[PDB]
Amino acid sequence: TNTKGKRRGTRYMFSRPFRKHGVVPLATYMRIYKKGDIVDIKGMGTVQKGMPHKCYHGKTGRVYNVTQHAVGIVVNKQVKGKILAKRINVRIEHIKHSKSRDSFLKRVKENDQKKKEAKEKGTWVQLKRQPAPPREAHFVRTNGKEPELLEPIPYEFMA
Amino acid sequence: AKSKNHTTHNQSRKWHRNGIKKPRSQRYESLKGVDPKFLRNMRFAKKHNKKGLKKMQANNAKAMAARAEAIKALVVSRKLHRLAYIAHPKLGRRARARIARGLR
Amino acid sequence: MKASGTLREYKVVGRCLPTPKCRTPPLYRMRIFAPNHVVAKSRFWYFVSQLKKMKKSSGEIVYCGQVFEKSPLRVKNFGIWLRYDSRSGTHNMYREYRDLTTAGAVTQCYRDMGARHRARAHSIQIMKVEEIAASKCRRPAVKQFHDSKIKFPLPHRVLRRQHKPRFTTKRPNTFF
Amino acid sequence: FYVPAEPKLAFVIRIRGINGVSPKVRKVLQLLRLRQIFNGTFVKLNKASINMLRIVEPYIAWGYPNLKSVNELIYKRGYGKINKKRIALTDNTLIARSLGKYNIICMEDLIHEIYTVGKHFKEANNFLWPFKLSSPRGGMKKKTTHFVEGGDAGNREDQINRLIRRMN
RNA sequence: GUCUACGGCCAUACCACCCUGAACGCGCCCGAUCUCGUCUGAUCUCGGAAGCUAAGCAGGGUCGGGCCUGGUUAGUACUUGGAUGGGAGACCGCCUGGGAAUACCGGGUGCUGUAGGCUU
RNA sequence: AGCGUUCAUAGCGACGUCGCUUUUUGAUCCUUCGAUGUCGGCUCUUCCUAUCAUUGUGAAGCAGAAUUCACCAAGCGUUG
RNA sequence: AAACCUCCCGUGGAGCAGAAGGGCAAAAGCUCGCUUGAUCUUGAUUUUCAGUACGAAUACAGACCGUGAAAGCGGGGCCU
RNA sequence: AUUAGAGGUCUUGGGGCCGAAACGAUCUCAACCUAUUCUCAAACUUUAAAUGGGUAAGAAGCCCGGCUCGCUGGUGUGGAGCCGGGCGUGGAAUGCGAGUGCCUAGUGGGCCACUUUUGGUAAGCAGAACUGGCGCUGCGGGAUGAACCGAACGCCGGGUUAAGGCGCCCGAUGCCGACGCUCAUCAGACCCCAGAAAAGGUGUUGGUUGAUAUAGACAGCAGGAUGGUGGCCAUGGAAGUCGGAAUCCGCUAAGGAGUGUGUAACAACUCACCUGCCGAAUCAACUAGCCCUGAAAAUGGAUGGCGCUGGAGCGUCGGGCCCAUACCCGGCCGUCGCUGGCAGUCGGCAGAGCGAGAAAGAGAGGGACGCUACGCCGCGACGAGUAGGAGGGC
Repeated sequence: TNTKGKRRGTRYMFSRPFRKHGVVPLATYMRIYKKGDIVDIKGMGTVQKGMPHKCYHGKTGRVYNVTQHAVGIVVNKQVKGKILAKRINVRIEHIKHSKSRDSFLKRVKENDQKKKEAKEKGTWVQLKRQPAPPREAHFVRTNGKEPELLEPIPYEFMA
Repeated sequence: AKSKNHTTHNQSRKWHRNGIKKPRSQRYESLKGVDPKFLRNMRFAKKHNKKGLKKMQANNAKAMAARAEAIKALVVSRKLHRLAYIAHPKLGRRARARIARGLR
Repeated sequence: MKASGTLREYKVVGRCLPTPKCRTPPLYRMRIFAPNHVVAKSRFWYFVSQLKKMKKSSGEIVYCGQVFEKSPLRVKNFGIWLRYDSRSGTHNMYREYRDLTTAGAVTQCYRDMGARHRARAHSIQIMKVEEIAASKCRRPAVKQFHDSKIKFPLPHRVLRRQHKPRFTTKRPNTFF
Repeated sequence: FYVPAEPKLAFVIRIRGINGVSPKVRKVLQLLRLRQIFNGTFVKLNKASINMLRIVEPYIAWGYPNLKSVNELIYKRGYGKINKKRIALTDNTLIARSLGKYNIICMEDLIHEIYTVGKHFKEANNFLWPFKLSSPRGGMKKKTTHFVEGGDAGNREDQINRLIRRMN
């Protein structure tokens, strides 16, 4: 049976990308994290302190506590047929701001914009997203040229 | 007298009988695990919230009055819709009365 | 594609969807021999995906029409170029037939390719159908019908309707 | 060339049984309300719904329903879900009692909202109980393989009408 | 246009070689009394301003290497789902969707924030 | 490829490679532990052919004799 | 051929107690200086997990200190 | 890890070679370096999928205003917590009533298959991953069958199908079925599946490629088959006929200073080559279908059997037809749901109603049955079951 070591099987997960070793870019450190911020976890091997366990690399949670160097996150971990919202303390280097929530936050603005707008105009403007509809009926112009013929090429042994 | 060592064969089916339910979401989540220095001060902010109560209701009374004088300073074919107007039970009563004189 | 029933010839023309980069892509036309036009459209995308980097998700059919025979009352000699697959390697063949319709000659080929080489219809890529003049044919089984005075009997007339008088009295006659 | 508008409406029929079916396929099939074999339903097409049909294409046989096919289905096999009870649409008051808040007060209103996929297709289509068609009189070509390869499953675009005339 | 100080992204910025650099600036450079430190005022620290763009640095150049970004490779390899498909097998074809990577061939060669100069 | 004076294949046949058989041994552990009597010989019947002899034939580096290779073939023999 | 001195090239091809993997270049290496955060004390959390312990570990908080001009860093060993 | 040649320099070395000797030269042979080149990696990797794993898609959200703090501080700074107010097109599709707590049995030997996969020569072997099955489960089909294919089951009538089939057993082709392929003195005959390979065929059927051919093909049957010359270097002697340097033209439709068999050389002949007839594809090398060889086991023997060869075989395909407990319509039983309806049997003290798409008032100034309400009644949907649990038993 396998071992139960903490960093087991993380040969590539915690490795640095190619030609991206060395000192850590300082913009990661100067990045604010409020409470309730959606945050995705990605362990970095350069900093061995406060690394998340390998079962959270790639998961996304929300911040609930902010200390000097680390943040507390509430992540959902699936454990044999039940989900557990459990708390981890990970140091900033293994942390990114999730851009999954922002496209909703952006969409809220135009919804709040196009509501106060076109209200006094009265024009009812669609707000909900709709799936890609079946494309409309159109005309395809073949001005001049006529569609060139396609025929399967004959086989010829490559090797 | 060996035996099977380990398997997860039927497990995924067992897990989904009663569903894999996400943890119970709830607003006002607990404050266990928060930085004690931050929590200690946060409890002081609540301990003295009543100190500014008279300031609150006084600034709130004028704030409802502010908008009080504000709003008071301001304050597919016609054939089918014609029949739908007659066929309406309440607002068609005066409409389907010519019909009473129609057979007469 | 199952060569079910008699095949029909469809003219399918399609193109890539217009992108902001290329506003009007060029049109692409094919001659598909298929049972119905639904399998013709799928068999169209099979070939286009081989010659072009196009798929059904990035393209559209601008016209799915069936092309009729311009002379269904004239015996014609058809040349067919195939690309079938054997149990070991693939081959190009040139087969000749003698029919009234191109669609009838093609279905005559699928049955013949299935009988001679046990090749099933999904392994055949018919690539060119040319109706050739009688002087330019090659296969002799077709060339022997190019005779202004062709004449032959029907020697051994196999009895059909051999079950109507299931228990008859006289022996049947096989000479007429 | 005139490229017609690709269709907005599809009629889906479950052609395979309920024994030994994948968990992902089984979940989608009940999101389409197709729990019995030969159960039918209408589906408005879009990027979201079509990709659900691609998951269960070995189990269904869908296409683009004709106007006459919508008529016969609603009239002969049309049952409404009133108070979670499969009740036969015998008179218009049954429809107006439930679909009146969308100006659907007759069978024609319901057929029009179904055929020309309307602003209230969802409520109208969810009002209909899944159509319980009979087995196809005349047989099937082959239940196990796709329509294009000589079978019966998959998208048989406009040929779904011939299949409805036999199942209905 | 351009530089200095501090930066962000961290090669489109690197590397090799060649050319040109007004003004300010950065430097080289001149010294060892004091501060400080060495086997050695070379480095480090300190005090200066005679000389110089030689070098650094900046800019440009090279059918440049690299890097970045495309094309091609290629609907190929692989692959989700499907069949009472083929084959003795090894394996292969089709249906339904997704879809790469070299070689080879192009284009590109740092953007930029704050503060302060110079070209008055 | 060679051996066979000569001559690849009369008879052989290296380096390789494709199979068959279950009269060898293994591998496995399916059946039987509220028991299927576990070695040989003796006795006796039947079957198989991968044929030693005998019948009928083909081939030899078969003169004869003897002996080899192969074919149809298990009828009948195969001992003290 | 290898002692020591000097210059040049040198992205790590070395070193970091040990197995291996990861990580590291004005350092996590090497050399010095000063040191004892390898100390005292609550809870929380992670890992194995039943989501129990032990072990190990991560973030804090309260002290007492070390070091450095300082920001800081340190409650053992770069991480497993 | 690894194959091969190239171009380099003494960067060094190995025997030397003219060097006493000398990076001076000399051929070198090696390593070495620079460009290439063949072949790979579960414990290598710059790149890098498909399938997949998170999170988000609002009211617990956004937007203003004000207080609290011992936390944080150039700065009512930063953050958090509090109040108050305003915003509803409920902010992707589809589907669906959810949430939650007790008590709790049995089980804790598993097995099989598609795909992925480890050990092993392999196994109806051992071990995993994913899903579905069997176990717990009948039914139609595969002759037979725990697991394959179809399909899951209350008791029945009618209809229709699935997977399979339709010579007879045996329901259905007793179709004027379509087009071919194949002869087997071992034919062949349907997922799982129950038996064969390399190699080979002048069996037959197609294809591919390359050559000759109406300035006339290939077979067959016949005739010319020489002139310079009996060639130059050659041998006692070879004249085209033993060996090797050489290897042209006239006469011509053609004949080489020569392909086998023999003499000391000769004579002769054939051959390459050319005309006459026959009069049209001949020749070669491959390739793939069916069939055949390869192909040997023990009781007698199995495409399920009989048998089948203008198939009852193989391939491609049509119509038609047959039937499952599946699907549709109908009847009946039960369960579940509507937490459905019924006290209104409101009678000369009478007035016979609440099925009606649309928030709410038939508002005042002599007459069957029924309702053990623990009863009676109406709609829908549904029904497998071992271990186990519970309920109801007129």
